[PDB]
Amino acid sequence: TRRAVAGTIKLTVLAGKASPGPPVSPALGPYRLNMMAFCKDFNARTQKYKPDTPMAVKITAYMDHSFEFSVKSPTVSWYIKKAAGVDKGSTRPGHLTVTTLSVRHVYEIAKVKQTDPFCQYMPLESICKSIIGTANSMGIKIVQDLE
Amino acid sequence: EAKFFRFLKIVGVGYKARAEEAGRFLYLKLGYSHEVELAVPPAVRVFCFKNNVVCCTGIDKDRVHQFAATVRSCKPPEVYKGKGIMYVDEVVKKKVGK
Amino acid sequence: MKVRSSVKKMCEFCKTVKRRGRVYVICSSNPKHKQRQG
Amino acid sequence: MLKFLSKVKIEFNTLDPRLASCVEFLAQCNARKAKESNPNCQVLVKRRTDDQPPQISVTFVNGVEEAFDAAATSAQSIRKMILDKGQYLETEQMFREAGEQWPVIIPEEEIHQEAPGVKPRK
Amino acid sequence: RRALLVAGKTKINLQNCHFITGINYNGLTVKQLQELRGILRENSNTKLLVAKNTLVFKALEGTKWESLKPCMKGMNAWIFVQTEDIPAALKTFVSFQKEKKLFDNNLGGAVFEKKLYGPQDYKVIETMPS
Amino acid sequence: KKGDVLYPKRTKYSKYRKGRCSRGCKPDGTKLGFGRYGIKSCKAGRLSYRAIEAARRAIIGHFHRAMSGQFRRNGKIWVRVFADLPITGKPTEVRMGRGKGNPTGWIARVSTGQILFEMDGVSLANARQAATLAAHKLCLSTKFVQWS
Amino acid sequence: QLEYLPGFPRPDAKHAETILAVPRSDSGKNISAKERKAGRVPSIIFEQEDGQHGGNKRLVSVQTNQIRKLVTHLGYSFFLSRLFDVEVRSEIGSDEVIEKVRALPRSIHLHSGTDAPLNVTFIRAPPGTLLKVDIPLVFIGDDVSPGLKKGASLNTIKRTVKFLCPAEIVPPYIEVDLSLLDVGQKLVAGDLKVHPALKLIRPKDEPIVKIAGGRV
RNA sequence: CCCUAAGCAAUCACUUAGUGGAAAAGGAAGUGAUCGAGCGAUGACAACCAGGAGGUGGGCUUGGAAGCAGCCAUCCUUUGA
Ligand SMILES: [Mg+2]
Ligand SMILES: [Mg+2]
Ligand SMILES: [Mg+2]
Ligand SMILES: [Mg+2]
Ligand SMILES: [Zn+2]
Repeated sequence: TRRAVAGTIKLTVLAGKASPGPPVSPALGPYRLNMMAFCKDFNARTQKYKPDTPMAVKITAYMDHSFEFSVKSPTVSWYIKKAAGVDKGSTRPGHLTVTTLSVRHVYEIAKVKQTDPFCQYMPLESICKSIIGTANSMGIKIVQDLE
Repeated sequence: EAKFFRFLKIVGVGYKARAEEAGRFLYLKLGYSHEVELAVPPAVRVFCFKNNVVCCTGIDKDRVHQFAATVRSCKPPEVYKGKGIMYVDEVVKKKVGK
Repeated sequence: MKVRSSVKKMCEFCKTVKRRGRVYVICSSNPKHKQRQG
Repeated sequence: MLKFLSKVKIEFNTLDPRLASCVEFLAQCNARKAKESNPNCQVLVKRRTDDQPPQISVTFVNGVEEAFDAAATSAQSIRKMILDKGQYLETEQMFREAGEQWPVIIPEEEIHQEAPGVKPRK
Repeated sequence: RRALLVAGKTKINLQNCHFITGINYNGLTVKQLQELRGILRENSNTKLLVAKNTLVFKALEGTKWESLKPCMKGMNAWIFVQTEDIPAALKTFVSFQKEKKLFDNNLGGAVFEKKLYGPQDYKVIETMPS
Repeated sequence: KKGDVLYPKRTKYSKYRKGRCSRGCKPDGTKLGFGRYGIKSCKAGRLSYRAIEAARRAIIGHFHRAMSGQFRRNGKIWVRVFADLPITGKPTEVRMGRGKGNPTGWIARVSTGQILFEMDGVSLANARQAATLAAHKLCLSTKFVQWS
Repeated sequence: QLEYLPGFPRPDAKHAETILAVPRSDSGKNISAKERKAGRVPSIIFEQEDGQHGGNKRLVSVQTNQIRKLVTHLGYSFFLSRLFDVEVRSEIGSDEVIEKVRALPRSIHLHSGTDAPLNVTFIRAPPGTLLKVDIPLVFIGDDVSPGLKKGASLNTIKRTVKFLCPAEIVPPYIEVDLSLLDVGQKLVAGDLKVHPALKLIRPKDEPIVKIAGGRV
C-alpha cells in the first residue's frame, strides 16, 4: 500500500494450536508485533483442517502493527517425507538414499501445491519438476515405477 | 555578488563559533583554555547560524574551498564519538572503544 | 601508513596515486590499507 | 530527490516520438523513494492529442515557477538543474531566517588583491 | 543470443496476432505482474512480454505492424493478443485497474489495422461486441 | 626421492668438480611430458633441493586448500628436476689447502627451457596461481606453460 | 571414396588462411638471424618423392605475426594436423605468384625460453599422397561418466595418436566419448572412431585413458 | 659548447629521470611503435533511476543457523532478470 514495509518474517505453526507463547513468543516479540489479533485471525480460518499439521504462515510486519498475511500450504519437505517414510534426511544427499517415490506422489503433491494463493497460473510440469529438484536435495530416490 | 558556497557543522559539548567584524573575522571555541582566531581572506566572508553551522560564502572557488578546509583542519572529527568540526554532507564512521 | 617496497591493493576501495613522484595506496574504507612505496 | 518541490506539472503528446525524456522524468518522480520524502507534494499529469510540445513546469516552496525544455533536455539534466536551483533557494532561506540580508554583496575587486595564507592564531 | 530469444518470442506471438499494446509497468511488482499475466492468459487468449524496445523495433520491420514507431519509449510491457474479441481483451484491464486500484499503469498506444488509436480512442471500440 | 628432501641414496664418488652452469639451452624446444600445465625455467642456473621441496610443498598446499573432499588428491604433481650434485664447504677459521671440504648439500643444474614442475587434474586458474606461488621460492625466472 | 564421412569433424573455415612467403636465397645462421631481425620466419617447402637429392626443395620466409597468430589460435598440436594453402610470390605486394600449393606443416620450431618461432617446415601434400600425421585427442562426456561422478580421477595416458593418413581426409582431432566408463576401465587405441582408410601405426593394445579409483 | 686542438654539424625517431653519470628479487603502469581478441549504433563502457523473485527455512549439523560457523547436493520454474 503506502506503508513503509519493515520486514517479512515467516513461521510454521501446527493447525488449531495457536497459543501465543511457545512459537509466538520471542519470534513475534523481536519485531514489536501483537500476539492477540493475529492468533484470532489465524484460529478463525484453520477450523476446517486437520490439526497438528505444520501450516506455513508468512507475516509482513509493519511500523503501525498491521497484519497483512496469506496462508501457505505445509512444506514440500514435509509432504515428500511424510508420504514416503522416515523424516530423517541423508548425511550425504544425492549419493546416500533413504526412501523412493516413483511418479504419483509428486504429481498429486503438485496438484495440492497449486492451491498456493500466488500459484494460480504456474503449470503442473513446472511444479512437478520443482518438487523433483527438492527431492534431489535430501537424498531420496525417484524412479519410473516402484514395484 | 557571491556564487560559491560551503557549509560546516560543529559537533561538541561546549564547542562554539562566532563571527566578529562584518563577517571578516572568525572566532572559535574548541575546548582549549584559549580561543582560535582566523582572519577570513579577501573575496570570502563567513557567517554563523543557530545550529552550530558555519557558512563560507564567496566569489573565488579556490579561496572558498581552501578556507573551508582551513577551518576544518583546526579540529578534525575524532573516530570514537565524532566530536569536532566536519562537513554537513560528510559521513563520519565511528568505532567502539574498548 | 605502512611503508614497504611492494605496494598492493588489498580490497576494492584502494587506489594508486603518484604523489610527488612516489607511489601511494590510499583507501577510503580501511585506514589500515594506506601504503607508501619506499 | 523529492524534498524541494511543491507542485509538478507534466504535459506531453502520447503519439509524438519525443516523450522519452518526459516519461523518464515521470519514472524519476513517481518512485517509491520519492513520494515518501514529500507526502504533501503534488504531481499533475496531463495528456493531449494536439501538438503542444512536451513540457515540465515546476513550482517550489517559495513561489518560484520554472519551465524546462522537456523536448530537448533529458530528465537527468532536469533533475540536476532543479537541485542546483533548490540548494540556492535553501541557502537563501537559511540566510534570511537568521537575519542576514539577501543577496550578500562582496566587492568584485578583491579578486585582484593579494592574500596570504591563513594560519590559525591563539 | 538474447536477440534470437526475443526474436523467437515475438515470431511465435505474431503468428495469430491482430492487435498489439504496451503498458507502463512503473510501480508494478513481480507478483502483480505475474497476476496480470495470469488474468490475461487464462481469462483471455493473450500473452505478456517485456522486451527491448529497439529489438521489437527491428523485429517488426517488414511487417504490417510498422506504424507503431512513435509509441515505444520508456517503460513498455508489450501485450500480444492472438484472438479477436477485443471487448473481453480490453475489459480485463478495466477489472484489473478497478480491483487493484492502479492508476499509474495505463494503456499507452495500440495498433489496429494500420492505425494508432489514442488511449481515449480505443475506449469506445471495447463497447462494440461482435 | 627420500620422502620430501630429494637426493641420491649413494653416489659413485663423494666429491665432484664445480663445473659450469651459466649456459645451456634446450636446442629443440620443450613440450610437456605428463601434465596439462607446467612450470619451466627461462634462465639457467642452480637450484637447491630445499628450494625444490619448498616449491613442491607450496603447490600441494595450495591445492589442499583450494580443492577438498574427493578432489583433494585429484591434483597430480610431477617433479621433473632432481638434485644430484653434492656441494662441499670448509668451516670458519680454516686456511686454504688441506684437501677438499666436507659435503654440505645437494644442487640441481637447470638449463634454459627445462621443465621443473608439471601439474594435472586441476583448474587452469588454480594451476596459474600455484605456479605464481611456487616461483617465489626459486631463485630463477620461471614461466607458466600450457599444453597445446 | 576420398571424402569425409558424416558424423566426423571437418577443418574449420575460421582458421582457413593462406600463408604468404617470399624466396630465401641461402641457408645458415647468418641469413636466419637477418630474416628474424627483419621480422620473418625461415622455412622450406619440400616433397616426398626423392628424399635423397634434396627433394625439389624451395627456401622461403613467412611472416612472424601471421605464424604466431596461427599457432596461438589453433594450438601447437592442432596446427600440425591440418592442411594449408601456401602462396609463394616474388615480393610482398607483388603479383608474380611463383607457386600456389596445398601443404602440411611438418614441424615448427619454438624457442625454449621465449617461444618465438624459429623455423617452419612445409611438405607438399596434393591429393593422393600419404603422410604420417600426429592427431590430437579431445575428451568429451566427462560430466556423464559414472566413474567420474563417484569421485574417481582421470589418468590421461596419451594426448596424441600417430596415424598414416591420405591427405584429403586428415582429421583435425578425434572425439573420445567418456559417457559409459566406470571405475577400473581403460580405452585402448583400437577404440578410436576414425575413417576406415586410416591405418594405425602403433599397436592397438596401447592404453589411452584409464579411470582409477579414488583414495577411500 | 667552455675547460682543451677541432661541429651550439645535417636528416629521421625516442627520454624529461640530471636517466645519461653505480646496485637485484619484487612493485607501480608514465610514455611511444606494432600483432590479435572481446563488446558496439540490434545502442557498448562511465553515469542516473527501478527491480533483482518462487519451491525454500534444500536437507544434515544443531542452544541457533534461514544464501552467508561447518558437510552434502547446487536442482526446477515464471520470467526481462
Ligand atoms: Mg651452412
Ligand atoms: Mg677551441
Ligand atoms: Mg646517476
Ligand atoms: Mg636501475
Ligand atoms: Zn583498501
